Amino acid sequence: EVQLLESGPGLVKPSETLSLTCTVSGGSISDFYWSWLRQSPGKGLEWIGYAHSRVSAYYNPSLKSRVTISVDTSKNQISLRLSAVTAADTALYYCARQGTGTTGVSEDSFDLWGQGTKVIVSLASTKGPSVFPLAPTAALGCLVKDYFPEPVTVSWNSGALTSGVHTFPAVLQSSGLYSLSSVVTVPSSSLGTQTYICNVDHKPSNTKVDKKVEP
Amino acid sequence: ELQMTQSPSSLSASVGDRVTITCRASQDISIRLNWYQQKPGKAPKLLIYDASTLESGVPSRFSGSGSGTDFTLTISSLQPEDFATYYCQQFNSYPLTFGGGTKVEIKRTVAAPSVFIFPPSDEQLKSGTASVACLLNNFYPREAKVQWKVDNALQSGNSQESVTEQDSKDNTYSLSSTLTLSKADYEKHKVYACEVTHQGLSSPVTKSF
Amino acid sequence: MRCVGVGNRDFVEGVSGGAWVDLVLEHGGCVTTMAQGKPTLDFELTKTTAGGLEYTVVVTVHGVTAMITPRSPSVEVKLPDYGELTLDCEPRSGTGHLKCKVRMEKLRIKG
Repeated sequence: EVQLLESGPGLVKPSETLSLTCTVSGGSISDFYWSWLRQSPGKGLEWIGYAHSRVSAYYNPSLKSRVTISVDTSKNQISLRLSAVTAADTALYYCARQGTGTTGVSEDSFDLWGQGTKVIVSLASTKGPSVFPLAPTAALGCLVKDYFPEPVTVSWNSGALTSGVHTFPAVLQSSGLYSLSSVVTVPSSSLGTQTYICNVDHKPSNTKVDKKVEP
Repeated sequence: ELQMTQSPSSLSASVGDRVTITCRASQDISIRLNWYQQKPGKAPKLLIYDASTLESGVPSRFSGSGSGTDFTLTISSLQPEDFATYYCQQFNSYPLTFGGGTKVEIKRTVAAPSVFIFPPSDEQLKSGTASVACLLNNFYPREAKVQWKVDNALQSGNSQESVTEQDSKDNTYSLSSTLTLSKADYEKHKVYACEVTHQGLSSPVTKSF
Repeated sequence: MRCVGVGNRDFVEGVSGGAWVDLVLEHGGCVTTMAQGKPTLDFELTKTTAGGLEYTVVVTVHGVTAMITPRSPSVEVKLPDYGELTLDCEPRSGTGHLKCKVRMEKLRIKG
C-alpha cells in the first residue's frame, strides 16, 4: 500500500538549484531509507544517494559536492537539491525506497519506485511552433519547426487517422529550438478526394495549429 | 567506483526463445547482485535479488545465476510482455552501481525502406528558412545510412536524423532526416538528392527533385 | 578517549542467530564491540537534549550518526561497505546514559 508521488519543475535554468519532491502515501516515512536515482540515454541508470529521518545521509562521490537529500517527517515528503545545474544534469529523475534487512524486499534493492520526473536543463524561452506542410501508396506530412519546450501533440484529421501515422522524436537545432516531423502513408487514389489536416498542439505556449496538406 | 559491464547492449529475439543476459563485475561482489526490468515510460521493476532469489509475483520463467564476477539472467521461454530493457545492480560496495542495460527487441525478417523526398514549402520559404525532409518508411534492421547531396557535392553538418521506436504491429523502424539551409543557399542550387543505404537494398537508392 | 570493550574476536555469541549485544552508552564515554567475522565498532553518545528528547549516537568502524528519540527508539543504521545494524534503544530521560540492544546480524567485513 505505500506509494510514491513525484513533483517538481520540468524545466530548470542553468546554474540554478534543481528541487524535486517525493511524497509518501499510505505509510510512515520514518521507518524507511529513501533514495534518488536518474536516467539519461547515454549515462544510463545512476544512483544519486540515500537519506533517513534519523540516520545521516550518504551520496555518490560524483555528485556529493552539489547534492542534498532531506527527509521531512512533518510534511511526509523527501526532497532532492542539486546545485550549480548544467545540461549534463538533464535526466529522468526517480525517487525510490532503498531496502534493508527488515524493510522492503531485500538489503540495498529498489522495490518501490516513483512515476519519474523529466527534468530539462536549459535557458531557452517558451516559443510557439511554426507548422509547414510536407506535400506529396503516397506519403505526406507536417513539419513542426522552431519551438520550446517539449512535447507537441500531433494527430491527423482530429484523431480519425491512425494507420500509417509516424510522429518522429524531436531534434535539438543549433539555435536551441526543437524540430519535429509527422508523416502518414495514404493511398495514391485518395489525393484529390480525401482532405488531410495535421492537428498540432503545444501546451506550454497554448498554441493549436491545423494545416491542410495538398499537392 | 565498482564498474558493471552488461553484454550485449541490444538483443534481438523471438517469442518462446531462451534468452541469457550477462553481467560482469570488476571486483568480487559475492552474491550481492539484483536484476531489474524496465518497460518504455515505466520505472524499473525488481525481478531477482541476492543473485538468484526470485521476487514475489515474478513468473517462474525468470532465473538468476552467478557468484563473484560472472552473473546471468535467464528467461527460459520469452513471452510477448518480456520485451524490455534489463538492468543488473551491485550492492557489495558504495556507490551503488548499475549495468549499461540489455534492450530486448523483437527479431523480424529484413525489410527495405520506402524513400520519400520533401521539398521546402512556399510558406516556409517566405519565413526565411528552407528545410528538406527525407523519409525512410518501415525498415528492418534499425541500421541505415543517409547521405545528403546538393547536386554532386556531399553535405556534412547541416542535417539532423530521428528514428521512431520499433512498431508494435509490423516490428519496423522509420527514419526522418531534415536538411536545413538558408533561403539564399536554397535558391542558388537546383539538384537536391537523398542517398539511402540499407541491408534490404542490393544497391544504395537515391531520391531527388 | 579509552573505550569499554564488549565482545571477543574468537566468539560469535550475541551477533549470530537472532541474538543481540546490550550496551550502556555513557555521555562523554565510549564502547567498543568485537565479534568473529564482524568489523570492530566504536559506539559513542555525542549529544543529549533536555528531556532527553534527542540522543545522538555515532557509530565508527575500525562515523555514521544515528538519532534516538522517545517516539522512535529503534533504527536500522546503514554502514556503507559493512552492511547494517539495528539500535533498539531504551530512552529513560537525562540519566547521563542510554541502554541499547545492538543487532549485528546484518554486519560484514569489507575485506
